[PDB]
Amino acid sequence: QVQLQESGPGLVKSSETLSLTCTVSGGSMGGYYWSWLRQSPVKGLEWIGYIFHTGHTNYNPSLESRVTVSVDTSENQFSLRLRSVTAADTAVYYCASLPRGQLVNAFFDNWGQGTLVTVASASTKGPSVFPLAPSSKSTSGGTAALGCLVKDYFPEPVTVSWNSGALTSGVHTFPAVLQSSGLYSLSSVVTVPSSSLGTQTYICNVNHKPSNTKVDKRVEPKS
Amino acid sequence: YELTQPPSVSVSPGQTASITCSGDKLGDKYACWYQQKPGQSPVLVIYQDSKRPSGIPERFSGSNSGNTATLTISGTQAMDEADYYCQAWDSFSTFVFGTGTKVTVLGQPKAAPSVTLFPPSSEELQANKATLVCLISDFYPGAVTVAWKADSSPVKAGVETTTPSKQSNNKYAASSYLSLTPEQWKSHRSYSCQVTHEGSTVEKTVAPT
Repeated sequence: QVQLQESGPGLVKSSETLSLTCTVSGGSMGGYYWSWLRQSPVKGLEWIGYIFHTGHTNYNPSLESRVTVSVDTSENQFSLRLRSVTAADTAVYYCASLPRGQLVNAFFDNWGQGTLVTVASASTKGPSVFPLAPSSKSTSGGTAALGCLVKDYFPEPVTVSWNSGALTSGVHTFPAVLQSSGLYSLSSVVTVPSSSLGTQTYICNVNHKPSNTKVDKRVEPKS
Repeated sequence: YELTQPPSVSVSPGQTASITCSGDKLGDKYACWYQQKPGQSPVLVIYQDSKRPSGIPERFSGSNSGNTATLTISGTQAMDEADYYCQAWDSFSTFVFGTGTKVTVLGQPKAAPSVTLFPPSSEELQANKATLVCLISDFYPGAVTVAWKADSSPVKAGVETTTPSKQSNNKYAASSYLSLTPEQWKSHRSYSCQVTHEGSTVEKTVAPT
């Protein structure tokens, strides 16, 4: 009944310390070892290090001297401190659980969602959302496409929902372009029955955690 | 410490897939396997050589002998197309993962792409910028050609295009953006997005109205 979730994704300037925090809900900090891992191309899938509940830690020999894993049993959390990071530390960081007891038959059951930590010399930039309006009237009757364009943001990722997750069918979010400027941009599009335009309200919810910015744009037909 | 797996393996629906992990020793140790689909976190499928947690279907099996650990997928279904990682240790360096193996299911008939062309939004034009958005979805295989048109002359500059990414449909999706100045957009009579897939081409067109 255990569920894990690490802190929101973000950008870390080069040589600055990376700090993450995984939160555990559905049990106590006992009965499990609490591990930090990461995944990326180049590095593949590697294990960073785990902590007990007593405070006993064990780190990856290649990563230690830069790694500091802590535990807060008072609030059911455990943290990771990757000291001095560079662009080669850009990866998706996972927090996972290990079964207590012997460590020779231990494994990684229960993983979090994983968060994209990007390392660059650049700065965080919030996105600009624009309504990709549909037509006004024609179909008698079936399917008009409307969406929104998330423009010029950094770094990844950006999540897009519609009507706060109430509209899921017909929704399609596309991967972003890494533009010439080094900034990202993506589009989300829903296909809805065109008779709904004018009676049904369509709102795209764009979340960009790296800049702590949430933008709800309401898309409505043209003229 | 290297845990080596074949980088790719293909099986038709119904065939048995065989993925192995190799490394010293390793039979003295317990090996475990993880499944991972695009945009997802790894899922434990096999632990302690052969044991399988509840929920994981019977068709997944595991063995471990000498230098080799092996994951076996009997009666492979389309939903089993993912990346597979073997995991063990070597407490001289502790927990290690394999190189990973991409399992492909084959089949999957050719699918013509759906193209949708969006003209610059008014609020963006008011911000003295223009962006034409060409959305391409639901196509297989993932190899397309995007060409833009000013009236009836091909556009060279301002074009950015994603690399085709497999959706949850096992079909691909891509998107091409054309960056323009407002007065450029208002200059020409029409702009066009042209998507070529295999031998068939689609051409959507927008105009300032």
